[PDB]
Amino acid sequence: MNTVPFTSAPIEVTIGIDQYSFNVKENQPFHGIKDIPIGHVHVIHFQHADNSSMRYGYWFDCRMGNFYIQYDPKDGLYKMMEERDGAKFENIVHNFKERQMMVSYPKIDEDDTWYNLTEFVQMDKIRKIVRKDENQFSYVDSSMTTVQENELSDPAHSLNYTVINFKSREAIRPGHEMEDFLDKSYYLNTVMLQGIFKNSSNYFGELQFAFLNAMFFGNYGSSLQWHAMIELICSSATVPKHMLDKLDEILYYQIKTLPEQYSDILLNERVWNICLYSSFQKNSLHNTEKIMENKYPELL
Amino acid sequence: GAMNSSNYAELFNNDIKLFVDDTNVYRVTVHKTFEGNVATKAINGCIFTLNPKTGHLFLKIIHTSVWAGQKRLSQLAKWKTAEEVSALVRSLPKEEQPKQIIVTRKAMLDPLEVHMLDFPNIAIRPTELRLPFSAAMSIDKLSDVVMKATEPQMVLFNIYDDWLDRISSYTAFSRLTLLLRALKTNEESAKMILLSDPTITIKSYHLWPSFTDEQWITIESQMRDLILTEYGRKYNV
Ligand SMILES: O=S(=O)(NCc1ccco1)c1ccccc1F
Repeated sequence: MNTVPFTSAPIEVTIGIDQYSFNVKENQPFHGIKDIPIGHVHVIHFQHADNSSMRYGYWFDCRMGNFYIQYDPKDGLYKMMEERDGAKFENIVHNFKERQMMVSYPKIDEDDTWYNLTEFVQMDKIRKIVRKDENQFSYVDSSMTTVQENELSDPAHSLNYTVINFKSREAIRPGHEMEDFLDKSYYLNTVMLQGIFKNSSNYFGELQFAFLNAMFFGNYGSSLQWHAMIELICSSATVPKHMLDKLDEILYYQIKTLPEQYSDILLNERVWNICLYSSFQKNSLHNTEKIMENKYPELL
Repeated sequence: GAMNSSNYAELFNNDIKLFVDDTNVYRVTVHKTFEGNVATKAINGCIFTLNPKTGHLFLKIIHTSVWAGQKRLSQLAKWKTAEEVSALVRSLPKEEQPKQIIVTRKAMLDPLEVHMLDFPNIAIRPTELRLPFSAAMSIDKLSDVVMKATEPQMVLFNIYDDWLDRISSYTAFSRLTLLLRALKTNEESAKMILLSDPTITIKSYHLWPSFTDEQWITIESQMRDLILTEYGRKYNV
């Protein structure tokens, strides 16, 4: 079990750690988050009481170092930082716990939600999407745009998801125009799985990370990217059996976890109705289909 | 974006462009089988690809053999149309390739777009106009060459005959659409109107009669009357 300390909480903020969120008052004695489960990535994120625009946050894995939070009054945001002095960091954490200034990562033992949302998400892959290589942790916010979004402006601040475009030379073999446009299995299995992602786990990790940034920051290009990768599987007639079974599980917990009031912007009607009802895989997502119908029958 | 009544005059600037119409690519008679089921029998079809500025028409004849052993023919016809258009473009010299291709039916955008991925600077456009190019087969000279074909075959025509010697492309295209709309709405009456006078012949290298300027006015008047009559019949107005 690991800890992320906070130097102070100088401004009123809502703090989220994974799918949990606490309200913190201006200069309330908040000194951090404890009992964070080892073995998964995590995300700590912020929404200031005063500017409900720009949700921002940090992805991190506590196995990769000791991390803490500290408000910066010049840039006006809670910053993540790494403490390289191991003894200095344990000492801080121990004193804060003793004073009981820390909330506890509030996991229920029965609960596999977080695992199920982050199964394939790996901190090294995240750091290739969010390229900031002096830090072991990764900042994202509402407003960051994707590489693909920029093609249609600041590169250092972009989210470098793998570009997917159904109407490109990349996706469309010359001479198989009709075939590959209607049956993307070539594009999926040879181009993306074998060529770029290397395996389905990395593909699945990108998909899960896209979804989580759309959900936690309202990052629209992350939402576009999540839908794109679902659409690419769903529109392929030939998909490994193991991947289809895993996708149903992935999407199931993604749909389960979405806040009810956000289904309008975060879920793309066209993609889902096609995936669940028109696509080659219409019959391969039994749990995803059952939860979508009982929870969002309106979209469909 | 989409072509409509406002930007109509762009058909006739000096940016090369092509209308593609796919309505008569995949053609079938429907009949009964010995067992009382319905079956289709295909006939030769065509792609109607027209330069509205020069009258140059590229009539790609689609021979029935192309459908042999294929399923989902109506969908494939669209892809076949885009393959044949795209090959027309490759076949032309650079300074002749179109800058724009406007499809008459929106279901052709994705097929053409995919086939044209090699020509990213050629714009594929839909149109809001309800152009009457499907009546291109009422045209005996074209009907005849389509039906007679024994293999795939491109045939080149000027759909405006020699009209541009005397009138602008704007006016020629308006005459062309008025003739085709009339053919579409009432073929019988329309072809009655053009040959009513056996003394007005069709040159061997022409699909319209050699009307004088004055007889074109009378002709166009008669075609407008016909269309308007048919319309009242249709709606009871
Ligand atoms: O191929 S046609 O244009 N089709 C019918 C039509 C209607 C009015 C004139 O022609 C044609 C018909 C009859 C005599 C010569 C022709 F060129």
